[PDB]
Amino acid sequence: APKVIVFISGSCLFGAISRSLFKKLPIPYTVVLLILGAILGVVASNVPLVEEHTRDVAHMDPHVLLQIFLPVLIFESAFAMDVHTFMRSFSQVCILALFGLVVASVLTAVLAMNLFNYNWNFSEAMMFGAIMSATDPVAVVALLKDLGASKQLGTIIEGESLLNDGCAIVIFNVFMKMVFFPQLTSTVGQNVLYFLQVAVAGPLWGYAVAKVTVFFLSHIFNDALVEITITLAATYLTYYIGDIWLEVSGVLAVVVLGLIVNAEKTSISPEVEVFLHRFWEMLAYLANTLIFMMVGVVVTQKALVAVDKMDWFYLIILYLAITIIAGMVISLFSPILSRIGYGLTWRNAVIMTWGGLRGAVGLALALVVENLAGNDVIGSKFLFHTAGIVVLTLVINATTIQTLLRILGMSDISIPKRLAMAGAVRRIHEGQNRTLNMLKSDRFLADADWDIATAACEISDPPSPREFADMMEEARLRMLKAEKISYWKQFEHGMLAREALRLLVQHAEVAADEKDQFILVDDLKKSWQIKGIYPWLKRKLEDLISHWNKFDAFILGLRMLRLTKALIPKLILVVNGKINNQLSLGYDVGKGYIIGEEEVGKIIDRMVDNKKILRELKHISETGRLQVVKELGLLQREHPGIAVSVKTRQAIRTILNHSRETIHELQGAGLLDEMEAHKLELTVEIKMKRLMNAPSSIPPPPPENLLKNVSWLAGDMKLIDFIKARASLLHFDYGEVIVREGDESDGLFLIVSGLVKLYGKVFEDYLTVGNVIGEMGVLTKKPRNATVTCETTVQVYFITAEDMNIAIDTFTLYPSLEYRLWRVVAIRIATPLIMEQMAFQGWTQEKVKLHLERGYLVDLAESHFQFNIDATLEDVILINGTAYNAHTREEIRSPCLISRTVHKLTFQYTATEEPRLFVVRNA
Amino acid sequence: APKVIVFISGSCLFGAISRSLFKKLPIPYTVVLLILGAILGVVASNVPLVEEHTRDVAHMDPHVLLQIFLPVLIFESAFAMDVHTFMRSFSQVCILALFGLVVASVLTAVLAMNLFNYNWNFSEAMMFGAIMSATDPVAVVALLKDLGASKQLGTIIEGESLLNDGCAIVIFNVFMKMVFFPQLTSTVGQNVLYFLQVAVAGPLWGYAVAKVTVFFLSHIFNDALVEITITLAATYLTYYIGDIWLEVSGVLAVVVLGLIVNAEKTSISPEVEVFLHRFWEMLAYLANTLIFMMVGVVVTQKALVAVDKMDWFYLIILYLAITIIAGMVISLFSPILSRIGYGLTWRNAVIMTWGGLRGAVGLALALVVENLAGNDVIGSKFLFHTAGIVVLTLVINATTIQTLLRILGMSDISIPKRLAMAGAVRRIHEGQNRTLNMLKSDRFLADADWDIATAACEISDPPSPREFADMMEEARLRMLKAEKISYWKQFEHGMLAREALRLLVQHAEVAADEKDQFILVDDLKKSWQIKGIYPWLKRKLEDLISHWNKFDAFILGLRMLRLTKALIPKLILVVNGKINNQLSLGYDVGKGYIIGEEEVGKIIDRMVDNKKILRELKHISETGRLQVVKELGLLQREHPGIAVSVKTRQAIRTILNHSRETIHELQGAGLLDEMEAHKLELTVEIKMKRLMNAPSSIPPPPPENLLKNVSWLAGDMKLIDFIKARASLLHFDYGEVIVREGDESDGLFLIVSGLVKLYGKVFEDYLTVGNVIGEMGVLTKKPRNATVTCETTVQVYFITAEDMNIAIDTFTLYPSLEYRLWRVVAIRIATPLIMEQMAFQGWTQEKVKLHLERGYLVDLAESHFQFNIDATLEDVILINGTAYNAHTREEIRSPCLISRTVHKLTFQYTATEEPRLFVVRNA
Repeated sequence: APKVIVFISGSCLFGAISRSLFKKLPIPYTVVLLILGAILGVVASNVPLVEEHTRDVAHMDPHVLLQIFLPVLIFESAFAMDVHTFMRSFSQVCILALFGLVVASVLTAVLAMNLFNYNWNFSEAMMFGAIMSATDPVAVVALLKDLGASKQLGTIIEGESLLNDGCAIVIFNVFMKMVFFPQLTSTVGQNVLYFLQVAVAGPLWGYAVAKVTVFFLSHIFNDALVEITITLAATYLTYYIGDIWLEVSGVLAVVVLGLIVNAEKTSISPEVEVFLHRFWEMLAYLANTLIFMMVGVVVTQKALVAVDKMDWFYLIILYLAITIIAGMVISLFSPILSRIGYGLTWRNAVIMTWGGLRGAVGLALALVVENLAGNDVIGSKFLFHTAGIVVLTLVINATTIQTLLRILGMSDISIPKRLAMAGAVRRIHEGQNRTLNMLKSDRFLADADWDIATAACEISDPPSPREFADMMEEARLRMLKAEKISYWKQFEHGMLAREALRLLVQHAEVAADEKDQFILVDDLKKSWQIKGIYPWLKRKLEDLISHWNKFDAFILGLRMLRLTKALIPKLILVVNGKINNQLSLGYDVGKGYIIGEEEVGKIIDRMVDNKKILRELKHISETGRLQVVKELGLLQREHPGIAVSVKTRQAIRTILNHSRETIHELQGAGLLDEMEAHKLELTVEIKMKRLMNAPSSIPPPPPENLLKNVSWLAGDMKLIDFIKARASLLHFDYGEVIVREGDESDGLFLIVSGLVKLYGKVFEDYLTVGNVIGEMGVLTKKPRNATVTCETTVQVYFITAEDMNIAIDTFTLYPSLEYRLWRVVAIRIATPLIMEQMAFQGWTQEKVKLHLERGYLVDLAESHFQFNIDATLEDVILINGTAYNAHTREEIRSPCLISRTVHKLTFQYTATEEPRLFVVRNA
Repeated sequence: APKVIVFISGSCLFGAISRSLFKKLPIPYTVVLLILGAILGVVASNVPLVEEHTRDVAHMDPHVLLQIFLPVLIFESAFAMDVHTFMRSFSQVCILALFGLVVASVLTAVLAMNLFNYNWNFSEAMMFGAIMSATDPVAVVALLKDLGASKQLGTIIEGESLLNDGCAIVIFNVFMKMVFFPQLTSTVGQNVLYFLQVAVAGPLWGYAVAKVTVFFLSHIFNDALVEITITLAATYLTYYIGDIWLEVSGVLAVVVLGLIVNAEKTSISPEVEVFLHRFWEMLAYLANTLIFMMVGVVVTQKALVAVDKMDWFYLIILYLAITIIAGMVISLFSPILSRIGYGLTWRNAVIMTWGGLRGAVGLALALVVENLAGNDVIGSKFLFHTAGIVVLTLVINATTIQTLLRILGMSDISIPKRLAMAGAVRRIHEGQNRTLNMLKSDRFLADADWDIATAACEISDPPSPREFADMMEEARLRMLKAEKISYWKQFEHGMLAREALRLLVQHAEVAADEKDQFILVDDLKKSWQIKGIYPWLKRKLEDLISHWNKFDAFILGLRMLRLTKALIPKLILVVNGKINNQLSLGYDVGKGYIIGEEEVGKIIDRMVDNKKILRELKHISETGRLQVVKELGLLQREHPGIAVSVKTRQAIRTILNHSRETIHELQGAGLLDEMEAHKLELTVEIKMKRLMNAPSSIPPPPPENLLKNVSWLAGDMKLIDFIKARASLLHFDYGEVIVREGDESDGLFLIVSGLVKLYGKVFEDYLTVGNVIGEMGVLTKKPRNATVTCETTVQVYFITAEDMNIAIDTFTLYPSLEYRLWRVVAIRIATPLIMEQMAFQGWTQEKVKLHLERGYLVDLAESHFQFNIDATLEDVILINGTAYNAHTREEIRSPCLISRTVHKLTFQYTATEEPRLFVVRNA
C-alpha cells in the first residue's frame, strides 16, 4: 500500500517553517525547500524506512504533473493578475511575448545542440528550450510590491511571464509528443489543423463557457455559496472538456476563463472574489511546495550520480547565455514597440531582462521528461540543468535586483511621499499625545504602569533665473501632489471609478517624471476618443439592415436562419454596451479632471512666491480645462442617448453612495443596530446591482421635459403651465452671436440643444443642454456682461424679462419664484468664496455644496436692515447689498465672505441693491 | 469504468436552481432536491443509459458515508456556532442534551419494538432510535435569524442539536457494530474501556492538538496562507488519528478542535477565520445536496417496492410520537434546570420541542444501514421511514414554526425598533432629497432623465395612577433604549468587548420584557465574582509549593520528574491568565455600565414631565452606580496585580483604537494613499497583537511612582523633586474620618492605597488608588465641603497647602503649576455642563473629553477684564468669577455654560474670585 500522509504533511510543515524564517532575508524561501529535499534524498538512499515513506510521492506518474499540478499553477497565475491593466496593452504585449518566447526558445535549442557534448537532435533541443523559458510572475511581483518599484512595470512583467508560460507549455507538449511517442505521425495538414485548434478553438471555448456562467450568475442575488460552487464547477468542466481533447495545451482555455472571471465585478460579489482568490492561492502554494520537495529529492537521489565537471561548466555557460539572449532580444525588439506606440524605456528594459526568475513550471516539465525517459541519461541531464538554473537564478537575481533597483532609482524616495508620511506621523503623534493626556486624568485608569503606555507611543516610518526654474519645478511638483490628493479624495467619496483613478494617477506620475510637463489634453483624449471605431460602423450597419419575409417564405435545416432575426436586436444592444463602456470612463476622467483642476488652481494661487510662475500655471491649467470642457460638450452633441444613460448612471451612483454614507454615520452614532444597518445596506446593494443592469441607451427627452424639469420651476403645476404658456423657441446657426456685452436684460435663456460659448469680463466658458444663461440680468436688472456665440447649431428656449416679472408678481407663496432664483444665484456665486477662504484639508466640491444646501437665504426685512450676528451659524455670505458696521465703521460690498469676527452690521436701502444674504446655520 | 462527473455536476446545478427558486417560499429547498431525486429514480429504472450514469454514485460504499460525509457535516455544524455562547451555558446544556437524547432514543426504540408488526430485537430498535434522534441546527437557526426571533434561543437550539448529533452517531456506531458484525464480541470490561476511550481520550486528543497548533500559529504574523494550510493539515491529522482508532466515534475529537479554533481570535487573523468558515460551509453544502439526491434516487428505486399501507400508518404514528416524546421530555426536564439555575420558559420550551428538524445525518445513517443490510427488508424499511420523517418534518414544522412564532409573540414588532427604523428612514429620505436637490442644479448632470433618479428614492422598511404606571413603564422602556444606544456607541468606539456588549444587551432586554424591573446590580455581580474560585486556591497552593532539590538528588525513568520543577512556574502563569480572563470582562461590564449611567442621567430628566418618576429613576440608577463602583473598588483592593495588568491593557487598547481612527480620518481626507494607510494599519495591528501577548500579571508600582506620575506633576524634575521633599505619608484604619465638612483647606490629598468614601452636600462617591481630593479647596482657599471616611485601611500622601502655595510661587514658567491645576479642575467641572446642554445624538464621554482637551484656559489679564466673543470658538465655559454684560445687564455666576448668543462681557475684580474661563477654539 502506497504511503503518502507523512510526506505531504511534512512538506506542508517545512513550507510553513521556511516561509516564516525567510521573511526578512533577501533570497526566496523556496530554495530552502529544495535544500531540505536534498537532505531527504541522501537519508532515503541509506535508511530503507525513509525510502519506503518517500518513494511513493517522490517518483510520481508524469500524468499527475501534466494534469493536476500544471493546470492549477497556470490558472492561479492567470487569476491573480489584474486583467484590466493587462487589457490596455493586451495585443501588443501578446505579440511581443509570443515572438520573444519563440526566438529565445529557438536560440537556446540551437545552443543546446551545438555547445554541449551530448548527442541531442532538434526535437530534443526545443524541448530543452521550452523547459528553460517558463519564468515566474509571483516572485518578481512580490519583490516589486515589497520595495514598491512600480505598478506598470509589475503588471507588464506579470503579463509577459504568463504568456511565456502558456506558449512554453504548448511547445513542450508538441515536442514531447514528437520525441517520446515517435509512432504518432502527422502530416502538414494535421499539424496546421492542430495548431488552429490550439490557438482558436481553445480560448473560444473558454470564453463561451465563461460568458454563459456569468449570464447564469447574473440571475442570483445575495447568495455566496451558489456563486462559489457554480464558478468552481464551471472551472472544472472547462478544464475537463479542454483536456480530453487538446491534452495539456487545453490549459489555455481555463486561462482565458480566469481572465473573464477576473474582469466582471457586477454579477459576482466581492466576498466571492476574495474567497476564490484565496482558494486558488492556497492550491498553488501546495502544488509549488510539493514540486520543489520532489525535485530536490529526485535530483539528489539519482540525478547527481551521472554528472561530470563539464556539466557544471555547461551549466554556468547556459546561465550566462539565457540572460544574454533575453537582453539581446529585448534590446532588439524595443525600437519596434516604441514605433508601434508602446512605451518601453531602457531602464524598464534592463530591469525586465534581469527579472526573469525560473519557477516551478520548468521543474514540473523537467520531472515529466525524467519520468518518461526511464533509464536513459537524458532525463538526468534535463533535471540537473533545470534545477541548476532554478537555484542559480533564485540565488543571484532575486538579490541583485534590489541592487539594480536602488542604483537606477526605479523607486526613489519621493519628497512628496516623504512629506505625506511626515505629516501623517506628526498627526498620529499629536493624537496619541492627546489621548494619553486625556487618559492620565481619568477616574479609573489612574494606577496602571504608564511606562508601557508611553512606550506604546513609538511610531516611526523609514533670485537667479535658474532659481526661478527651480521654483517653477517645485511649484509643478506641488501642483501634481495637489492633483493626486484631489483624485484620491474624489475616489474615496464615490465619484471616480477605479480604472479612471488609475488612469489619472498614471498621467500624474508620468507628468511628474516628464521634463517640466503637465497633464496633456492631447494625451487625455485617448480616454474618450475610442468612441469612433468599428462598433459605430457596425451599429450603423445593424440598424440599417420586406426582403426578410420573402427570405423566410423561401426557407419554408435552414429554418434556424429565422433565429437570425431573433439575433438582430441583441447584437445591437451588445454593441451599445461597448460604446457605453467607452463613454462612461471618458466622463469619469474628463469631469473628474475638471473638478481636480479647480482645486489645484486655488492651491498654487496661495503658495507660489513669484507672480509670474503662478500666472503662467493658471493660464495653462485654465486653457487645458477649457479644452477638456469643449471636447466633452462636442462628445455630448455627437452621441445623445449614451450620454444621457451614463449621466443617469452617475447620478444614481452618487445618490446611492451618499445614502450608504448616511447609513454608516447613523450606525456609528448608535441609533442603528448591526441588523438594521446590514439589512438597509443589503437593500442599497440590491438597488446598486439593479442599476448596473440598466439599459445602456436611453431616448433623448423632448425639450418640453427639459423646460418642465428646471431646478426652480418644479414644485407646482401653475408655474410650469404659465412658463409653457409664455416660452418661445429660437433656432440659431453656426457663427451667430445671440446677445452682446452691455446689452440690457432682454430675458432669460435656456440651452435645450447644442453647445454655446460665453466669453467676456477675459473669462470664458462653454455651456451645454440644461444650462441657464442670464439669471442675474433678469433678477437685478443689470445689463448682461458676457457675449454668447453659437459654437454649433443651437436651439434655445427664450423667456422674456417682462413675462418673468409678471410671473414673479403673480406667485407670492413661501417658495417664491424670486426667492428660489435668488437662492440659486446665491449658492452659485458663494461657492468660490468658500473655496478660496476655507481651503483646508478635507473639503471637496460635493461636501461644500451639501453644506451650502443646508443653509438658506435670510430675509432682512424682519431685522430692520440690521442683521444679528451669532456664533451658532458656521458661515454667512453677503450676496447682494452693502453692509456697514458702526463699530470701526467697516464698509463691505457684495460679493464678499465676511470674517467670523464681524459683529452686528446695518444696511442702507437703495434702489439698486436690495439687501440679500446667505447663511449656513449649524444643526 | 465508473462514471461520476454527470451526477455530481447535475446535482450541483440542481442545488443552485432549487436554492434560488425557494428563497421566498416557506418550505426549505432541500425537499425539492429529494423530489428531483425521486424523478431520477423512475427514469433510471426504465432507460439503461440513465441507470448506467447514476448507479455508480447512487449506490456508494457505506464507508464513504461513514468516513467522508459525516465528519464533514458534524465538523461544520460544530464550527459554525459561537463557542463562547455555548460555553456560557455548557453546564446545563451538556447534561440536558445528552440525557434527553438517551431518554428519547430508548423510548423510540421501545416503541419500534412494540408498535410495529416487524420482528425486531433490541439492538436494531436502538439503531432505529439513534437514527431518528439526529436533528439539524442549520435550518432552525436560519429560520430563527430570518424572522429575528431571538439570538439566545437560536444558539441554545444549535448547541443542543450538535450534542444530539454527536451522541446519536456514537450510539448508532455501537449498535451497528452489534448488529451487522455479530462476531465482534466484548465483555463488560471491554465495553467500559471503549466507553472511557470514546468519552475521555477523544476530546482530550482533539484539545491537545488544537492547543499545540494554536501555540504554533502564535509565532506567525502577517501570513495568511501558512495559517490556513496549518489549520487544514491539523484538522485532517486529528481526524485521521481519531478515525483509525475510534472509528466513526472519533468525530468527537475534531468537533472539540473546531470549538477551540472558534474561540481563539488573537493568533488567527479575521481573514483566515472568514476563509475557513466559508470553506467548511461550501464543503457541507456539497455533502448535503449529494446526500439528499442519493436518498431520493435510492428511496424511489428500491425502497418503495416493498411498502404496504400499514407502513404509511406506522409512519404517521411515528411522526406524532417523536414530537410527543420530545415535548414530554422537555416539560419533565424543565423543573430540574430551573432549580439548578437555568432559564427555560414554557414558550421557549414549546418552540424548542417543535423546532426539531431532521436533516442529512439521519439520512446518511439510514443509507449506511441500507447498504450494509443487502437484500433484507430491514434496509428498505429503515430508509423509507427515515425519508418519510424527514419530508414530513420539513413540510410541516418548517412552515408552522412561523405561525407559532407569530402567535406566541417571540419576535413582536418592538416600538423601540419601530422608532429607530422610522428615524433612520426619515434621515435617509432627507439626505436623498438634499443630494437630489444638489445634483439637479449641477453644471454637467443637467440632461439625465430625472424620473429614474426620483424613482431611486423609493426606500421603505416594514393623570390617573394607572396612567402614571403606564407612563413610568414607557419611561423605563425609553431609559433602557438609551442604555442600549449608549452600549452600542461605546462598542463602536472601541471601548467594550463583544462579550461585554452581548452581556449588557442581554441584561437590557431581560429588564425590558420582565415586569417593571431594571438592570440589577445583584444580577450584574456574576460578571466579576467568578474571581474567587478554585483557580485562586490552586494559585495559592502553587506559589506555596530545598525539598525539590533533595528529591532530585535522591532520584540521581524518574529523572524526568525534574521537569516537574520546569512545570512549576508555567501552570502558575496559566492560572494567572484564567484570572485575567475573568477580571477583564468584569471591568468591561462594570466601567461600561457606569458610563452608560452617565448618559441616562443627562437624558431622562429632560424627558419626563412628572418630577416623581424621574426622581425615583435617578435615585435607583444612582444607588446602582454607587454599588457598582464600590464593588469595583473592593475588587481592585482584593487583587492588585491583575487589576493593574487589565488597566494597562485597556489603556493600550484605547490608544491603538484612537490611532486607527486617526489613520482612517487621514486616509479619507486624501492625504494618505492606500499603501501608506495599509502599512501603518499593519504596524498598528502588529502592536495590538503584541499587546494581546502581554503578561497577565504586573507587580504593583510603589507609592513613589504614583506620586511621581501625577497628571500635572510630570514635565520637570524640579517639581517632582520638591514635591517628594515635602510629601508626608499618612496611615488610617477602618472607620476613621480624615476631614469633615466645613473644615479649612489644610492641603491636597493623594490616595495611593485603599478605598475611601467621600460624602457631603446628599452626593457621595468612592475613590481609589490614584485619585486626588481637594484641588478646589487648595486653589480657591474655600473651606472643604465633603467629608471623607475610610472604607478600609488606607495609606495617603498628604501635602500641606502652605507648601503648595510656596511651590506655586516658586515655579512661574509657561506651564505653571497653578495653570495646570486650574485647567484640570476646569475640565473636570466643565464636562457635566456640556453633557447637560449638548445632549445630542453622537457625543460620548471620550469625544467630549478630547474636545475639551483641544481647548485651553484663557487668561483675562490681557483682555482687561473684558472678554471678546467670537464665532470661531465652539464653546466657552465660565469656571471662576462673575460675568456682567452691559447689554441687557446680564449677570452670570460661576459655574455656567453661557449660550452661544452671549456677546462681549466685562468682569469686576474681587478678592474671592479671580476671573478664569475655558474656551474650545476650532481647528
